[PDB]
Amino acid sequence: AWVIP
Amino acid sequence: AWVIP
Amino acid sequence: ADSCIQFTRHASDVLLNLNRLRSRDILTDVVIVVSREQFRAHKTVLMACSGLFYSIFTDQLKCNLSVINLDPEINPEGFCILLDFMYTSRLNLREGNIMAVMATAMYLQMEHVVDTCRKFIKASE
Amino acid sequence: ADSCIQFTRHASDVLLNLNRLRSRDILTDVVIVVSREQFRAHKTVLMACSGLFYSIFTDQLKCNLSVINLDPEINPEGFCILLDFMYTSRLNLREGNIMAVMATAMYLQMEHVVDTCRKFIKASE
Ligand SMILES: CN(Cc1ccc2c(c1)OCO2)c1nc2c(cnn2C(C)(C)C)c(=O)[nH]1
Ligand SMILES: CN(Cc1ccc2c(c1)OCO2)c1nc2c(cnn2C(C)(C)C)c(=O)[nH]1
Ligand SMILES: [Cl-]
Ligand SMILES: [Cl-]
Repeated sequence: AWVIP
Repeated sequence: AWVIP
Repeated sequence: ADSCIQFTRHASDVLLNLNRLRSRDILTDVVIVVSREQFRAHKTVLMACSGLFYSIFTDQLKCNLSVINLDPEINPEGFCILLDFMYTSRLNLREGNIMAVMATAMYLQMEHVVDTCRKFIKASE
Repeated sequence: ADSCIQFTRHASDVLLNLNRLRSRDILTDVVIVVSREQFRAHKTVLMACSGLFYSIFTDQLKCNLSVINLDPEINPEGFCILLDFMYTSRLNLREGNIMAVMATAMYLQMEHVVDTCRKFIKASE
């Protein structure tokens, strides 16, 4: 996997 | 985009 | 073949176009009912994201249904957030919705969402 | 919301599961006929990848057809290679098939494939 898009 | 996977 | 080339952005471009079809209600083939709320979607996208929808739409009788009613304990906003995630890869996880999103992801059998919810909850304790 | 988190692998995992549904012939809803060959697929994936299929399946009469016959000049192997690309992001481009793949991609209105074919042809001249 999860990220800040 | 195009790459060698 | 092992000699293929790959277009990196293809999968995300496909998902973006599936979400555009959903917004315009093009070729949607099922309505998911969550208490008083109705959500139109494509069965194949639901199956590709959710263990529960995969089981439902591979059943020889349920595969033909145009309406699916979820358990009354499922929160419509939680379901809406998960349906948007299915079609965009983006999860609108907030303090005010995390418990509903996690419960809905457990019911829909969406393990990656359950995992990030568990991690965010554990970080606040 | 601008506060979303994103699961990087989601779009490719969805596409991989759509291709698994296609292999098992689950919820396929159209047969594409290319001369003597038939290919089963999901209309939404075809629309999400191809300008031609988008135009076909948004037409009020053609959206209801369960069989679509392509122009007899289209090469079945070229179409097969492009259908596999739609469902996997991988294009099996070879010296022996590049002209057929490029012609099929022009017909299907798949500009990124047309672009890489033009680049590979220009490099050989
Ligand atoms: C989303 N789901 C994964 C999943 C998770 C938990 C489950 C489950 C399936 O069924 C019961 O519990 C999925 N799997 C698919 C699809 C196609 N093939 N497959 C497998 C089963 C061969 C991997 C598909 O469309 N979706
Ligand atoms: C694959 N196709 C792009 C495309 C390329 C050339 C064309 C075309 C469409 O129609 C005529 O010539 C596509 N576009 C979509 C979809 C949903 N919305 N949209 C747009 C038109 C709003 C961008 C979709 O599923 N697929
Ligand atoms: Cl998930
Ligand atoms: Cl393309």
